[PDB]
Amino acid sequence: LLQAEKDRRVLQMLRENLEEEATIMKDVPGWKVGESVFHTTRWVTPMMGELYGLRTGEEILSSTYGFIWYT
Amino acid sequence: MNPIILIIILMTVMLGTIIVMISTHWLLIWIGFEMNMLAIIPIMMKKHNPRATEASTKYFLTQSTASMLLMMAIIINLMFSGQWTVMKLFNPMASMLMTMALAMKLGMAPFHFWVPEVTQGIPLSSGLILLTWQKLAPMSVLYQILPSINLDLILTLSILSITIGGWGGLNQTQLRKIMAYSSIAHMGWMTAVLLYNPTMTLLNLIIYIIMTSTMFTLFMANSTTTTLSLSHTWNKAPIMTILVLITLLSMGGLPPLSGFMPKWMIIQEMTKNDSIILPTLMAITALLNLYFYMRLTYSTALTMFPSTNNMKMKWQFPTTKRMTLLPTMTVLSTMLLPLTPILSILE
Amino acid sequence: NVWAKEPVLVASFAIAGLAVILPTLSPYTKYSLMINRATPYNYPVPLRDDGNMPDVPSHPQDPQGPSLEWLKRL
Amino acid sequence: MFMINVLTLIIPILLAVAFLTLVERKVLGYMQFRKGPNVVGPYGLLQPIADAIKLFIKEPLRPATSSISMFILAPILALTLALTMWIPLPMPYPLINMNLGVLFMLAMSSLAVYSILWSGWASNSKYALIGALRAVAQTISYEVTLAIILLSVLLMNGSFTLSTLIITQEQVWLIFPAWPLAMMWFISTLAETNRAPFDLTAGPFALFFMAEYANIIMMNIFTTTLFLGAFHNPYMPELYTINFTIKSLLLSITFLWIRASYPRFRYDQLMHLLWKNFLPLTLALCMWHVSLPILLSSIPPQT
Amino acid sequence: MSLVYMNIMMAFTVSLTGLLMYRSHLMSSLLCLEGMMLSLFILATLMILNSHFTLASMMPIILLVFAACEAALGLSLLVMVSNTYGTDYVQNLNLLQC
Amino acid sequence: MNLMITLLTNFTLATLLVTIAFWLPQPFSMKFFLVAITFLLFDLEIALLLPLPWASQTTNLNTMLTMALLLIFLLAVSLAYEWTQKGLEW
Amino acid sequence: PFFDVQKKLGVDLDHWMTIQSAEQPHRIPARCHAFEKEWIECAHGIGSIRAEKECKIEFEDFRECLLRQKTMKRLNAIKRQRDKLIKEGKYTPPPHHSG
Amino acid sequence: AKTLLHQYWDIPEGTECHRKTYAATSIGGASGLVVSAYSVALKTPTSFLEGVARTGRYTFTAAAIGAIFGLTSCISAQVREKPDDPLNYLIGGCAGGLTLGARTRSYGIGAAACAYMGLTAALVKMGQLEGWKVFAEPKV
Amino acid sequence: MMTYIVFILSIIFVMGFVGFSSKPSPIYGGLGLIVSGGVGCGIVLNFGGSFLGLMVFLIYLGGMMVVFGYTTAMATEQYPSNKVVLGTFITGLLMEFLMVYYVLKDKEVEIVFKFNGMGDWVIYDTGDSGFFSEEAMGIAALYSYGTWLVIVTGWSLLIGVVVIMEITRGN
Amino acid sequence: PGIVELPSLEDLKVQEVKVSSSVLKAAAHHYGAQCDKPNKEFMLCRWEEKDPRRCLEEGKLVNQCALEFFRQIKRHCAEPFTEYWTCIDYSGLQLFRRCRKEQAQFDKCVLDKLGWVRPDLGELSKVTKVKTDRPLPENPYHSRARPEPNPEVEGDLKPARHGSRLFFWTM
Repeated sequence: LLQAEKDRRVLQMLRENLEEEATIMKDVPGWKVGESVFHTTRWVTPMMGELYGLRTGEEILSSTYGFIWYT
Repeated sequence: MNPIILIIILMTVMLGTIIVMISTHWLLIWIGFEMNMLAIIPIMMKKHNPRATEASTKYFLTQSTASMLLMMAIIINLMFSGQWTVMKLFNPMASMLMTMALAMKLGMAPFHFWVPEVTQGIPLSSGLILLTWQKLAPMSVLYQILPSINLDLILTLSILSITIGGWGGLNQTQLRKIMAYSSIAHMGWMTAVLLYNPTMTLLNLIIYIIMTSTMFTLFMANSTTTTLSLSHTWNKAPIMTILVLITLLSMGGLPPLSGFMPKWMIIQEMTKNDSIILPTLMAITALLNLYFYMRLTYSTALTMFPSTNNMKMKWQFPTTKRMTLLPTMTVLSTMLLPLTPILSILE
Repeated sequence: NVWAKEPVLVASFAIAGLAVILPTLSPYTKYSLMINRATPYNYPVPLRDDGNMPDVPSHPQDPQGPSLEWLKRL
Repeated sequence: MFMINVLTLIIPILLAVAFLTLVERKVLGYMQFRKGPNVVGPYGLLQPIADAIKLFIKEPLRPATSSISMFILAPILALTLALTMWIPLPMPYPLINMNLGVLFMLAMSSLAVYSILWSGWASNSKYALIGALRAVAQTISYEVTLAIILLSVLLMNGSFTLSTLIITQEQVWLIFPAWPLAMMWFISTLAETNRAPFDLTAGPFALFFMAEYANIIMMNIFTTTLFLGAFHNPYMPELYTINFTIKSLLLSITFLWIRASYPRFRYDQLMHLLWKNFLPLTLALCMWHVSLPILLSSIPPQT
Repeated sequence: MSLVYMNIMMAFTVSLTGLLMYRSHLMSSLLCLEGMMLSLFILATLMILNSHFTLASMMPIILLVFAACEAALGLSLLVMVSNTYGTDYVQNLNLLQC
Repeated sequence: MNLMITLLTNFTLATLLVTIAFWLPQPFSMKFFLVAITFLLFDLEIALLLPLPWASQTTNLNTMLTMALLLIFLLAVSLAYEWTQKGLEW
Repeated sequence: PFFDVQKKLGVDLDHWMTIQSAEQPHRIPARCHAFEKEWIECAHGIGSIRAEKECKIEFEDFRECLLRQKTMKRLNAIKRQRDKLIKEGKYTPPPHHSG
Repeated sequence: AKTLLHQYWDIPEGTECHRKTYAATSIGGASGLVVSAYSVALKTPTSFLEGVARTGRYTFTAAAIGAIFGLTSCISAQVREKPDDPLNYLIGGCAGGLTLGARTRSYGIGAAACAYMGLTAALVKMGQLEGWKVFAEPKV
Repeated sequence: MMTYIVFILSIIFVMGFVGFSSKPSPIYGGLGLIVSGGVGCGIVLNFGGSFLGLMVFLIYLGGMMVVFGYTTAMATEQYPSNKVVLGTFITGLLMEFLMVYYVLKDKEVEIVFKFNGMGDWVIYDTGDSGFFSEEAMGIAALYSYGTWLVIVTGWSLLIGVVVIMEITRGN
Repeated sequence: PGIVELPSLEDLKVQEVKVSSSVLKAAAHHYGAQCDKPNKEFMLCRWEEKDPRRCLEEGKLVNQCALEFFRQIKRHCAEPFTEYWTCIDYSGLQLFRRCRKEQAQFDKCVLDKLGWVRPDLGELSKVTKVKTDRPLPENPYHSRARPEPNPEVEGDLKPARHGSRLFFWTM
């Protein structure tokens, strides 16, 4: 159950982040819109700056370093 | 000293060198170098003069910073493609630092300043074992890690080692400093051919270890530190003189004699590669590192210095020194010219 | 004979000798290995159905597989 | 609320230390035929308040030291260790639930060794340096033994979490599966806190004194936690707080009572004693506590 | 690239230069060698924590214990140097000249 | 950073205590060195020993028992060696 | 000389420490497991020169798995362009929980 | 170093002059800084200003040798107009030897340096002309 | 009290290494190394961070600088600032702030690398079920599979004991 | 290189089982007994094909099995289940030995009115076969073929042609 919820949540963050990229970078030259940097077309787990990126402080500090200095 | 403690520490030197040889993991190579250090320090200070104290201090500082720079290179190797495999490296920077750490560890002309000073103030057994095993142990590592080295590193270290080990030696009359300068020159020779065909380097390692064993055995047979003592041992025994002649000229490397075979085969598999000015420069420096051998010979056996008496007294007593294994290594070290096709014994 | 001179040494050697020898004779080290083995840290991953396997039961209530019944009987 | 927890944990340690001074003076007094301090007020409590505030009033000897900044830096370190070092020790629910706290205990004791060494260097001339150097040696002689005994006593408990300890000491106290190991541990706690029978024979003596007695109360709290403790019922933990405080009080009284009646040791006798009597026996208890749970088929459920 | 690695390698090179140049005492040189040791410890440990290279996590504690007994041998040599002289200076070593 | 908050409060309150305590009233021996490196090497072997209660839960217990006894037995060999070779005596 | 006592006496004293993707005690993977399996099987029985110049694709793919170099480069370029257009002031961003 | 030797041999010989002599002065300054670094690392000049004086002396001498070397190379290229013969760098090496003898203020040092530097500079042009590899094949 | 706190602790780490790479009296050197080791412990605990930084805290900051101060006490005296030490400290702080400024207001400053200049919350796990704080069971596996390693480690330390007693006048 | 193919939000919107986590732990055994039968199909889909965005429909199916299970346990007995999870809730980390008698009460409720005998120890273990609909895939790592095998040099050796073929000493 937790695995299914986590899969839906991370695909939700990926779709949100790529839509926000495709809106925000429509003026720079070059910039292929959503190409993964890797060559082999496989599902890779992202680097936790693509899931919790551009969030400004609260959720990223409670997410990456939350458990590390929680108690 | 206790003999149990000495045999155990010899077993640890053997264990550390075998762990350097066999282990496919980088940590165990570093542990082997460190255990070699920790065991080789009480081989020095076998006496209790401050000579051995300062010598083991200088050796420990250079040895330790070599070990830590090697660990630096390995942690950079894992900063890049990360696995503990003895193989091709993944960085010119990590390979650069690794060759410099093994040049500090080995004995090489930008880092060779500790070798004559550490050999001046130690007994001859400690000098023999440190020269043999400390020139043995990093050569296995370099033989392993050859395929990812910039040749400018190895070749500049080799050329500079042969010329500085040559140019030092003309002014020094201590026997240990002469042998140390000869060691720096031969390790330059054994470093130069590493990226071309390392079978030559390991065969030259075998030959040089046999030569150093014969040399320090013939100086264990008589407690001599200067050439004047060598003239007195001319007076007290004649066979030592002709063996100093043949073995010092075998260090010189003349074609009827066995020390020419490591030079000649190196020039063979060096000039089947199309560098020619580098072989002729190296071999002119091989002409250079023979004069201190030659004046050593002229001191010992071919001129006759005046001698102090009480050799009159010493002629009653036998030469009852024990030799570890002198004659086998002697005639293996001199008469190994016509066994040229024993190159293939190695690989 | 030595029990009067250095008694803490002899007591230490006795308890050390039993701490070395005493783990050999045991009806319990097999129980140690079974209990230490039977703790699932990881997920029990399933397998593809039919390589014509007349074993490995599908419902976890089915006792066809090797269950554990020496646990509740101590 | 977190800084409120901080204040309620680190404000009453001064009251605890000063009232410990009156407790140990009255206990030594009744070990002797003495009353007192009882003339100054009701049973002498404002008398430790008064001599604490007097020693803060009383004018310091002018240095006459070297490296005044280091003379600052040593007792501030001792007292900040004594302040920071009651955190994971559970009065019923501890301040910070840690994955590992007992290695942190031993490391902070090693920092106290640093503070003693720095005070001994920065204090005065050569003889104070030699005396404090021997004191650092007889303090450092026991972080081998006490950490080894700690390892042996919680090998029967699996994890370093100390809440699994406060659980798994419910059935019997751990004094029963290791009585000699615990007794040697208590001797090593006397060595860590450095009181008689372990010898000693400057400024601020108040802060040196403060760090030592907070170290005493800390080691006895960790003694009570490490070896015993009754059952913990949630939604009424004041029962466990009362029983914890009572047994820590009784063991602190027993600690000072062991100080009260024995001569100090000779220094080489102390080193001879520690090494050639405790250290093979601690190793033997370690190896027997290694070989036991593989024979009782009971390794601890290391979560 | 985890930009912290830049400053840690810079601090490594600062510790290396502090190991090399020193004028007064050998003790500060051996202490900067200990600092260089700790630098390699920290860098390898941060990498093994970040990469989840979980099996061969022997490296930090084993590098620690081995280079610590190296420092112990160095302390024995420095105590012997301080025994055979009045001080343990970088100078008063002008016997055994190259 | 919450235990860093506790650390900061302890350090600042201690500095308040020290500044109120200060600004309101206004050769050697070889035998010392054996104990130092003796502590150092035995504390390093303690550093080896102490992750043993992490390790009790595995499916290969005989080798762990054997090598743990080997480590403590080696520590005992070192202690008995310096004991028999008059290492710490007076 | 790299000897082969390791293979002759047969006891793998060191091969478990050596790479990732060995037998971890609790069976958990590393960060770049599948990339290592493909790179090791790509360069397994190959002569270490055409292994250098043929498996370079998956090797650089594994390197940017292990360090995530161009990925952080692209993320930094995203944040710099986001910073210059928020300095411009167009579309005060609802990437933080809002619309 | 690498970039300035590459830009030295990239200029044809040829008269694209005084760019070559500027590159030769940079060669001399780099080599003098090398020798001055080793000398200050192995002397303790006592004091620091004496060490700066020694470094300035060594660097200016090496830069002057390289400068007059490149200048007479350019003049030989303008006069003889043969880009192949090593006699031009024989003149160059002997000129560098005479400048070294002038800046040490001696005679036999200058003559021996004339001979050695002339032979080596002729060998440098000659080995670049035929093509003799830098340090290695390194293949077989 | 913000996001780049591992970076800030790295900067104080380099501050400490400069502070005793300026070659002070060795007791000031030991003080600086204790400060550097404490903030390195802070860094490695901030990368999560279970055991290893609390392990180095006992050894170096628990039993190595103690022996270093012990040997500073028994061997040297340093009985009574200088322009050399203060000049090296100012040049080290200059190198520090120069690198920090030229990285923070740019992409990258390289010795030979490619340092992406931003905070190191990247990279980390995506909140997976680790359940044992990986390093804990990692060093727990040091005894099951670690046959050769602890044998040669203990043998090296035993030989270190006999080395120390021989050099300090065996027997 | 190539674009990613990430699915749509209108497919990525299923109502979660938005219970809290302590009650989700407190009802876990009978959640694993009766339900969690078709999600081993889901987990086998995940471990064979390691692509979330490929096996999400079975995620929808385990979502609706969990929601149907919670509907069934809500509308029937027990209401003492509420008292049981708030009994297991506030006791720190959840030991099941903390709240045991109300676990027995809830077990007697579900046993009498509905069934569902409690899954015994150790029956939430024991690696298990399971049947699916779609077949197993080839190449779960999207990877090319092995580039070039090594031609092995094989056969019994002839004697050495003229000795070493070095300079001299032929044969």
